[PDB]
Amino acid sequence: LEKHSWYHGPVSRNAAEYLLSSGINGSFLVRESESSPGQRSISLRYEGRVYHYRINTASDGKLYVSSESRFNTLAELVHHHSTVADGLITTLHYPAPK
Amino acid sequence: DVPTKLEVVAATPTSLLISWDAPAVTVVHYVITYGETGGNSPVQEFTVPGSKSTATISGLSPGVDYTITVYALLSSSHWVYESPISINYRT
Repeated sequence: LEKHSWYHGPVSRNAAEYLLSSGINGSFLVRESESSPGQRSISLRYEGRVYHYRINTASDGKLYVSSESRFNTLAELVHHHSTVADGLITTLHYPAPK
Repeated sequence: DVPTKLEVVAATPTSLLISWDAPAVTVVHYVITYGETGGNSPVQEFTVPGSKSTATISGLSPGVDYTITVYALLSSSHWVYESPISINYRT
């Protein structure tokens, strides 16, 4: 859903690291693979470092980063992870510039 | 030299977004504690980098009065933090 400020669409692991390079703790983006669109990941800045998390899909189709917290839509998953880290190194707050 | 303006920016039923104004001088890091006001229960401790002026707190219990305290560490050579700044918040 490229309408969201945090959804960057087809961007690479390496480009994500450049896009986050001047961010702070909690700067993040969600990205798609540029070869296989459908593999989506979260890249998240924390203390100078960028962490990458594959967004997994469950049997019933729900999206999750942690088994215990699964959502119908990607916006719901991001919104949840803005209030509880729940598996991530920190909470999601500041979209990387596009 | 103390941090100021500690507040709850926003709250869900179980988590809080807090902020404060940093002292003008270098802060090495912050220690933030939270636990029940007057509660004879374990106060939780966590840390925040000296360049941050916000944090989140999660896994809170509904209907509890929490005391939230920020200690700024202003020195690398001795580990005595500043005077605590405190607020109360009822979930």
